[PDB]
Amino acid sequence: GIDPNRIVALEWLPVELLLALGIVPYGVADTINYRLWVSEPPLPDSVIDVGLRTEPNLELLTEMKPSFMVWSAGYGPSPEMLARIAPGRGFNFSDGKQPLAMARKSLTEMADLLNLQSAAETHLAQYEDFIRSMKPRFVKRGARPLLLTTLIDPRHMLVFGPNSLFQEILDEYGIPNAWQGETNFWGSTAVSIDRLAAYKDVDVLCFDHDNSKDMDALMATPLWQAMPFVRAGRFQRVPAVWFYGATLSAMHFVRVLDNAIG
Repeated sequence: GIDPNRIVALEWLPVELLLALGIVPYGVADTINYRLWVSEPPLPDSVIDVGLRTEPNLELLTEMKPSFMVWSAGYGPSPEMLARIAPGRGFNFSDGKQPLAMARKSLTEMADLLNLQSAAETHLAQYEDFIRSMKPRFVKRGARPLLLTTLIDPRHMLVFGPNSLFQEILDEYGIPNAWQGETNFWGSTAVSIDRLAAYKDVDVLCFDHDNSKDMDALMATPLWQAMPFVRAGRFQRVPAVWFYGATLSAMHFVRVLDNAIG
């Protein structure tokens, strides 16, 4: 990916890989929603918005002449088509089981392409040290399971399972994941609100994403007010954290997790 000042990121996973290595993306797809869902690593104003991750402005990309383009494997435009625009590389979010293990491989992969091998090691070290250092902030709690969720719309809640980005973190902190049901490759699944009522005694965190009107609707239903974990006083709304990112999203999760139940 030769010129490090002309890299265009078409998905938020590799944006995060670039930022962790100190690169300032030349262009990034959907900067508007990035602010609502990822929020962290804010993107400098210089960054050029190249459209939706699913329908990027191909005209713009062509005019921009990126030195390299990065995206997420299995997501968005055809990689065969993108490769026709400029040199590029697709990155894997997971192997279907451990997203963070993949995140560490992707970071190394990206760094080798950009010859930032040292920057990647320093970061990976900062990452592993941070996760370990926070461990004692969750020694107090027991084995009460934790349910990680986010509201898609009043009728569907996403729940993050065993193969989600957050699992390795929960595992390291000795926090059982309340969700042991099915999940997609990305580590989540959408469930109707009633399915959440099955969780009598658990702590629940719900990541916000500028959806107060939606949350308001949900919390106004008799079902939500009847929710056992709600009445138990175990429900908490927390700030947005990208669930399909890498090491930066993982550390962002720990800070949010800390503030919520640390």
